[PDB]
Amino acid sequence: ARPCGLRELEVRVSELGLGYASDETVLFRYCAGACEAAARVYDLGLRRLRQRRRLRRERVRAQPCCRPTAYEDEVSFLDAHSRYHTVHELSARECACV
Amino acid sequence: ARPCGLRELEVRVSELGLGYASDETVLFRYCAGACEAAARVYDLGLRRLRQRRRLRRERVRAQPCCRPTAYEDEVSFLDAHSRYHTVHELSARECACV
Amino acid sequence: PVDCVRANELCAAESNCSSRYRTLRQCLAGKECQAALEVLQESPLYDCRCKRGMKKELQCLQIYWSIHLEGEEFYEASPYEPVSNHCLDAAKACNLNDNCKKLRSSYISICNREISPTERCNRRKCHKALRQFFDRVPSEYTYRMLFCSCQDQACAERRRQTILPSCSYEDKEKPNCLDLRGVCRTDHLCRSRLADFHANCRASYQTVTSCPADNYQACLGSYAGMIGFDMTPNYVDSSPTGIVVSPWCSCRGSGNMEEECEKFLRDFTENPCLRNAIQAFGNGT
Amino acid sequence: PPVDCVRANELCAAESNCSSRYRTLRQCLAGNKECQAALEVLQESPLYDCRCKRGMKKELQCLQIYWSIHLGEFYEASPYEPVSNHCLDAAKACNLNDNCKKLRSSYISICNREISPTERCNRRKCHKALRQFFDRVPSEYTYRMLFCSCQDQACAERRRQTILPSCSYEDKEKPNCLDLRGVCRTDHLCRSRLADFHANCRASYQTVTSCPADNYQACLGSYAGMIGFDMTPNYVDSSPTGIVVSPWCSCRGSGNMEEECEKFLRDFTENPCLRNAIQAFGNGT
Repeated sequence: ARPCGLRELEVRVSELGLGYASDETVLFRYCAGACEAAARVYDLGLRRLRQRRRLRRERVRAQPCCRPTAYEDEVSFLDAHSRYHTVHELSARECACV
Repeated sequence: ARPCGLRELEVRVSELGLGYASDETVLFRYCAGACEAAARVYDLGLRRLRQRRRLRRERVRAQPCCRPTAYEDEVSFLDAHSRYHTVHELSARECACV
Repeated sequence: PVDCVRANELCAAESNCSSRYRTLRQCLAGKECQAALEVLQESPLYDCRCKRGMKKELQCLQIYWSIHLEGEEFYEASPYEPVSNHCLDAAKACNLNDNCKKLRSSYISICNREISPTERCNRRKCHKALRQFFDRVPSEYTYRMLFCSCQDQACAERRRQTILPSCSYEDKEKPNCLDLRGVCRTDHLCRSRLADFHANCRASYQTVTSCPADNYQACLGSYAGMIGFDMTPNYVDSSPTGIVVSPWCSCRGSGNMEEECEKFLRDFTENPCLRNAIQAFGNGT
Repeated sequence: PPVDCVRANELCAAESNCSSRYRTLRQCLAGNKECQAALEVLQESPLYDCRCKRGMKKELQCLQIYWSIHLGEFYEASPYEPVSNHCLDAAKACNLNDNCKKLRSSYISICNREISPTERCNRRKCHKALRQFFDRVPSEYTYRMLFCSCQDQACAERRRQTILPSCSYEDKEKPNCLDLRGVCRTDHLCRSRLADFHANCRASYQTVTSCPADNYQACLGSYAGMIGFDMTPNYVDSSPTGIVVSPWCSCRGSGNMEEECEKFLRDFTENPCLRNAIQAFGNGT
């Protein structure tokens, strides 16, 4: 199983569901994969306290997450009505397990 | 609903399941709560591509996570057999939504 | 050979030259001046030339034009050293290349940003970003966007939009071409880019392509090198094949220059060299 | 306000006569006509009667100055003198306070770290971190841990372990008490802390508490002030109410000075002032 990192996909901007009627393509980058490092004592503690119903019944993440640490600045394209658009932070640029 | 941030709980170190036979208490700090910022364009795109099965069947996180950005240096305690222990990074020091 | 920035360093170090050049600089603008000009026009400074995308290009050109002063030629010598649809395809290649994508988006976002209801964009900033694109992205990307061939109006409209003409090309007033030339020749860069276009794209009756030395690449580079200045040229409309490019100007209000103005404009609008070069690029052979 | 020894030394060092007189007296005391004259000049200087303070900047330097000019034996004057499991509760209060938790964990982790099979810990580093805990954490936390009262062995063993004695207190050799005293008096800090303990925990047959001026706090502070030096005292065992504290030494090998050795040791082991102060702290007096 591939570990947490950057993945790439060529997409048509109109496939993204963001309201842009354009046949342009963008290189969409994202973060995916497994966080494989040894479990933290923090998380092992937290898992036990959660099982024991000690955490005030709230949303708690007791596992690392593969998420972007930085995003693409901008990407632009022209739509079918001859209008230009620029989207900021559409793609991930770097990934980490946190 | 309280937003993502630092929570505090007094715990007996023996409750934690970490192998410490001690009646000492620590202040356990952890990250919990909802990530309330506006949905990212990255995440909306990623949710659409996933539904459309454009991804390569892999673990993808399409939503921010409330996780620690830093951890406690160390905490120590004496156990029931008169042995001292020091634990590193048991508690969260700071939180963020990533 | 030695460029004008280096030629000026060698002059600034030597006793007689630096003295003559300090004299000329104080005269401009500003017998003792005529003597300073003559010495410098007989020094190797007079043979110095510049290069596109060089470091300190503007300084180089300021030096060149300070000694290359009989006056007001129709064609000035170039200071530069000699050397589904296809438009959608070109945009894809560019968006899949990190450097092209960045520099493309950068001009689009600057050129598309309204300042106020009376200011469509920051034209100065837009032009600057367009130059960066044409100077720092390889021609394999940029020319394929600018000179792509089209069979329908959607393709031609996309091609017309490459430079975001609403900001960079069009204006409330359409000046007379000779007035526009006048303004262009007061700027060191524009003046030089226009002279470079004249040297490489001026039609010849002697060659099979009608281009000088049958050199399509040199003409295309010089054409594209005028984008981002006062004389920025573009496709005047979205006709697929009937390609016509021009700066933003007309020959109305010429008076006794109607002959000269029209001749100037025909180097863009009715030039078999430029026509053939743009068409040969799009054909891929 | 009289001046401390560090400042008094600055003032003296800045004037060549005082400085020379000081150097002479120092030399005399590290062992006539000149010595007496040197003493007389310094009696009019602020070096005479200079004193130090616990937790001052440059404490060690101050003490070096004080002892360099001190005229001198069993009790030396102090340089600091102006002219329910309660131990578990105490550890919890400490761990729930950020500053106490940090400085506690810091000495625990340093003192508990084995260097090799023949070296239980870095004793010097351990002692230093113990000094930091007692100097930088309020006594409301530290004394509650050191002087807590106990009714069972598990509580008393927790108390005995406060300083992590396996590193900080115990040693392969148990010296004679007068030899240990000798070693302690060659170190400026230890010597001074010992003298401060002698001043504030010396038993009196006149007061209700057996402490000087019935001042329990000053005795407890001076006792705690010896933790981290050659004469570090601790609970000798895990008896609940039969409290005995002592440095790591015995009166074996005393010879002619058995009487003096035993007298020395009794200021720790059989001192009604220290006994009463420790017991009053734990009881809530």
